[PDB]
Amino acid sequence: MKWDEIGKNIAKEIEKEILPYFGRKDKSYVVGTSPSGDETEIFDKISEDIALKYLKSLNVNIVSEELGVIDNSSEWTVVIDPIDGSFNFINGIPFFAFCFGVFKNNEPYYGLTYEFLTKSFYEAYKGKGAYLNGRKIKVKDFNPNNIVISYYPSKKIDLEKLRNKVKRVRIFGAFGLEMCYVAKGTLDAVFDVRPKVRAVDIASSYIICKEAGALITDENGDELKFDLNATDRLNIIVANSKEMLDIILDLL
Amino acid sequence: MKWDEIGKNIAKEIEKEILPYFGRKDKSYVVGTSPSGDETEIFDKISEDIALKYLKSLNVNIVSEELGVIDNSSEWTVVIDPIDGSFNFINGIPFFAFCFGVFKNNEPYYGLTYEFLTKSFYEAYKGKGAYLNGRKIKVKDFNPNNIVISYYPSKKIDLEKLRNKVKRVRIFGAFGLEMCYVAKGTLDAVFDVRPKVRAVDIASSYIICKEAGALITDENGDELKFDLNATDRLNIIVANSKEMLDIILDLL
Ligand SMILES: O=P([O-])([O-])O[C@@H]1[C@H](O)[C@H](O)[C@@H](O)[C@H](O)[C@H]1O
Ligand SMILES: O=P([O-])([O-])O[C@@H]1[C@H](O)[C@H](O)[C@@H](O)[C@H](O)[C@H]1O
Ligand SMILES: [Ca+2]
Ligand SMILES: [Ca+2]
Ligand SMILES: [Ca+2]
Ligand SMILES: [Ca+2]
Repeated sequence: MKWDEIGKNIAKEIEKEILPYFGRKDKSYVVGTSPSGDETEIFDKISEDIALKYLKSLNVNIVSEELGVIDNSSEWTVVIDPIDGSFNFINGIPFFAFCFGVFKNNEPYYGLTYEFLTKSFYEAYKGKGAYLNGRKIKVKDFNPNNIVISYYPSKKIDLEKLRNKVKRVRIFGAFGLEMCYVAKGTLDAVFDVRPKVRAVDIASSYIICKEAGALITDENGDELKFDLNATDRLNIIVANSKEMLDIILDLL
Repeated sequence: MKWDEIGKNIAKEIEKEILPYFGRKDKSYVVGTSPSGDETEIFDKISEDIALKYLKSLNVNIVSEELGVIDNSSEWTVVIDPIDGSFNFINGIPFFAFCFGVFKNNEPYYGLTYEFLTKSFYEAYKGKGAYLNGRKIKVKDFNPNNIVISYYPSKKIDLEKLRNKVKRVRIFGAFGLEMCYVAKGTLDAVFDVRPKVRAVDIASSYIICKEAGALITDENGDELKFDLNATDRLNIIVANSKEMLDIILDLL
């Protein structure tokens, strides 16, 4: 079947199985450490294994957080984060999402980011446009008297310059999903020059943001490029306009 | 009918109606100017009117965000924000909350804070302890290597030093519900020294937070005392521990 039908499949199965853990630290506990020297909790495992209970059957290349890279030679590669923003999850902050990115020869083909709590499918086939539960969605027109943003800054930033230059701040702690908010028009931009994000966090939303009219760029301003691997953090900037990108490039 | 029942009952009813406007920024218009001077959107009005219908036949005083003060000269005072987090709400950001606090003799008696999309009832009867959906909650144990905070700084705070002390940041744009985030033990603290919150924003969660064992102070670190008006904003520091408070006072 088609990719959106497979992504949404896995999405909704992870959903039923991991939502009762939502906010219930009493029930979760560490179960391993990820190759990235990170702690894996029981709900991450459960959610990754489900996804893998499906994806292995497709004989493609799966690429995930707590598991690194499984090469099968395919022209196809699934980049997944079964749960983006697990801290929030385990702690009852309602901002997490399933991230599933389909690549055909390392070029974007299909992207899906599912926001469990609000039952929202954000998807885009490469070249086909960006949708939110069947409706097109677009980066919002720039208004410098109405900048709303979310950022992940380094020591290298003048935060007050920033705070001065924008109007609102939101900082949700799930990069993948924040990218989708740039895509749907809520945010003027999100970024992380404090290099922590990785391909498993931005792949699926990459595609979606691009088709949304977004300007995805690196530290410097040229189009962002990335390798598919569970390792490698990367600076990223996801603004809705040349102007917006400026202001942000204007501080780092 | 018990105070907590009135509160819960108005919650579920506002829910019915306003949820359809969630993120549907294409479905709402501005009917006027809350006495102060901000946009009163249609859903603001609707949710308020549903509250006042139940309250009117009670003959208690009412402090409301979009209507200020109604004095029926009763010893009972009900302070409400039908929706805390408008912006998020109509921009489809799932962080907003119904606020309902009951005071007797201008002393805390009961607080409800309803997190709609989570269907989380936060509440405390004054002196009886704070609950979340029936489970007793209590602030987070202090750990200096694991500070998680939310803040709204004045144009004076050392954001640099500030960020250098804490381990995670989140800023959600809903003081009322953010307050219960300390109450329930997710954040070490939230504060607003950019004098913006009003009574309507913190009454219900003031109570809940106190019963959760939080410290609630003003800039000087002196015990917060506030008057029940829908006017004049206040500096507030809700924290989980003295140490947390101090760190926040140092950069104040
Ligand atoms: O780890 P996770 O909770 O699955 O996802 C986290 C989010 O993408 C967050 O935005 C980023 O700053 C962290 O580095 C990630 O770890
Ligand atoms: O307007 P509203 O969304 O009902 O309430 C807002 C929230 O309490 C927010 O935390 C505060 O920073 C704003 O100043 C308030 O106006
Ligand atoms: Ca994850
Ligand atoms: Ca992640
Ligand atoms: Ca309000
Ligand atoms: Ca408010």
